[PDB]
Amino acid sequence: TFDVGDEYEIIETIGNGAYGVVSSARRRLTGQQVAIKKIPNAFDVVTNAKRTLRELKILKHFKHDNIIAIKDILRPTVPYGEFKSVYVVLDLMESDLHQIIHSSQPLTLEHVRYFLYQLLRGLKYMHSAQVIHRDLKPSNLLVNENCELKIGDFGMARGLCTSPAEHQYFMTEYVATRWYRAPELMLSLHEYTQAIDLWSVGCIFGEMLARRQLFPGKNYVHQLQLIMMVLGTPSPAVIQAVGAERVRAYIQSLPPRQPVPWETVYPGADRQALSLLGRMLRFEPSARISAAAALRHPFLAKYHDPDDEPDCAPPFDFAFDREALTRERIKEAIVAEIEDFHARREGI
Ligand SMILES: Cc1ncc(-c2nc(Nc3ccc(C(=O)NCCN4CCCCC4)cc3)ncc2F)n1C(C)C
Repeated sequence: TFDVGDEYEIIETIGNGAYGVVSSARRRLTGQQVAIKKIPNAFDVVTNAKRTLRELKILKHFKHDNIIAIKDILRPTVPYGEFKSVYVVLDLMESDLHQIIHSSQPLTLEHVRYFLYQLLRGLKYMHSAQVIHRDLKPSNLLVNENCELKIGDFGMARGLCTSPAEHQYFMTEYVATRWYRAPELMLSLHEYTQAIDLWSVGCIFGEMLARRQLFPGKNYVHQLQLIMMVLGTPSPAVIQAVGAERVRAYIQSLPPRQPVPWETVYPGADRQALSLLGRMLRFEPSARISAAAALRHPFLAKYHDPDDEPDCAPPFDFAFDREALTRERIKEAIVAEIEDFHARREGI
């Protein structure tokens, strides 16, 4: 509960989605503000329970100012068999970047520069841990009243190798969100690295520059059409790496098209901004700038400090996730993460 005689007081609901319900709250004894995420009926759906487990493990591993942090995870208050809803206490973030972009709030070039900086700073750290987010978009980038940006929602994250047991190994065109989905996922190019995230970053960057989505495709083919209208026809090497014959045949059926310069896509936009944008939005994963190299780009020189943009050591281990687990075994694993959270706090 959250009554006068409990640790937390609920203020108001700030988010309702597939993740559960996020509320603003205060620690009653101190007045300190936090977010509390309720994950209702957390063990009912296997897919959802697996997302919960991998987020708990990843967020416990990370300690970085541009990644959402777990402050507490509430222990069960009922017998083990009746425990059904998980409560996670996190940094309070009043808004997301989607809200900000698509509102009457100011979003000057300097806002874009500062938000992009923070996003990339978080990514350098996450990517050095061998974690790919795979669902970066403005609604997963949280922004607080101090103008601090933190990356959230690690339910779709994976490492540098995913298991053949799960459907997303083969059905890569369904990974995450259409408008931000990297060409390698759309086309099954069999090259799945941290570059996935840099594509999404490019889309987010463009979206901040114009305050409208860069590639808002209505379906699979239309999404590819919109991307090719700017990037041009993909190379013979990329076309040959397309997993599916129909997709490869469809791309070959279209007439040749050269790239449109980013200066034409975004008239009058900042030169250095467009320079960096062009380094992110490439068909070839290996052609894209890394998060680390992006932080060294002239566009971000204002905020860049190589003494204060850390990597993460040791790297994150996804071994736990490749295991074929039942509902009850996943529940046990989640309860163990809660126990371990508190056991580690007792031993510091
Ligand atoms: C998955 C997750 N786990 C923990 C958190 C988390 N979230 C917040 N704050 C939030 C959460 C949601 C909203 C919101 O829904 N705003 C309305 C507009 N929104 C526009 C984009 C489409 C969705 C609707 C605002 C602030 N603070 C701390 C946290 F740890 N999250 C977030 C990313 C939802």
